[PDB]
Amino acid sequence: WMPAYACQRPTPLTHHNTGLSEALEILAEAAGFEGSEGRLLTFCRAASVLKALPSPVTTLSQLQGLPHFGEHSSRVVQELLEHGVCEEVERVRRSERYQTMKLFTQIFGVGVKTADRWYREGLRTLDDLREQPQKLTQQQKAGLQHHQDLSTPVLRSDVDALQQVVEEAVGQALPGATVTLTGGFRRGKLQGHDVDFLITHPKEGQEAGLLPRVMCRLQDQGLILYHQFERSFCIFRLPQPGSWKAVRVDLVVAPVSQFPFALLGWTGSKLFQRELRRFSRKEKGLWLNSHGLFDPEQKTFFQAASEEDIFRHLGLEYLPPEQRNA
DNA sequence: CGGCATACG
DNA sequence: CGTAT
DNA sequence: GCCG
Ligand SMILES: [Mn+2]
Ligand SMILES: [Mn+2]
Ligand SMILES: [Mn+2]
Ligand SMILES: [Mn+2]
Ligand SMILES: [Mn+2]
Ligand SMILES: [Mn+2]
Ligand SMILES: [Mn+2]
Ligand code: NA
Repeated sequence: WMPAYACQRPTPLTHHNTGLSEALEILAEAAGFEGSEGRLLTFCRAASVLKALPSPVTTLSQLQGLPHFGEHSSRVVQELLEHGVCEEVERVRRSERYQTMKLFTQIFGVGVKTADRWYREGLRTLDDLREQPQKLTQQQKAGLQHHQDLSTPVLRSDVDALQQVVEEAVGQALPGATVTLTGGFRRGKLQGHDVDFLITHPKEGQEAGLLPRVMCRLQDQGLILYHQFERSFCIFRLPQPGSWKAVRVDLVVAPVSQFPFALLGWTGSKLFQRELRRFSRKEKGLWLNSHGLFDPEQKTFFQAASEEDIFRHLGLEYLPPEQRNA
């Protein structure tokens, strides 16, 4: 009926159970804030199952037989179906712990562990953090300074402009190098939190050394508000009407031999890639990452020329990016 | 009961 | 520890 | 939290 792994089923960007999945993703997020990766995963997977359904869930019986729905996620849905709200979800929403961990972890440079420590120290607001900047990393100082712009959704119109400037710098750093839009925008999102790009070159090995050359050129054009190799987590200065705004941009380089694996990995979703790697290992005995796919019996790597190759080597029906919105 | 994706900066 | 999908 |  409904397969158990998210990589076994199309998941479109918009769907027929938005309210139910949003509620389960609250509980998933809260689990993460408490360090319960297992519960986070189950709530994420249950949410994604609903995203993959062809019509709205209207009755509790429609959950029977759906993978990843047990006592807890079913009770959440039952309450939403009966009352329009789930008391547990609402308790989380308005809890000081949830609101503060959400606020802190959304800072670039701050993870659950840092947020939790700050919470235990009594800190609650961004200005609480600004008062004692001696305890911040440079990365967190950047995330905090730019927090307001970074909280503003990036639009598809912003993306085309950014891509043009990235290509200009990439073309100077290495003629022939290519830039591919990845992440959520490649899955069809109309807005996002950041922009993800994958860079390669058709001649294996020519991409070596490329990212520092790209970064130096962007920085010389005055476009880099912050940066820290093959992955660069930047804050770009993006022109705006009569001004500009800070935007998070990720630049990644891969040799062309690895490009299909890095495209697949950086196109996501996060849950899709976790499920795909889990499927690969547990069902097929193969080890998948954004560099390659390894058979640990033969001790060999699978050559891929396309994402389609990778799906085929895993025995999965091909899913375009717009159906990977798990 | 063990497992829960797998990297890089 | 942070970051990424 | 759920699965196999
Ligand atoms: Mn429970
Ligand atoms: Mn009731
Ligand atoms: Mn992204
Ligand atoms: Mn990103
Ligand atoms: Mn590498
Ligand atoms: Mn256990
Ligand atoms: Mn993301
Ligand atoms: Na963060």
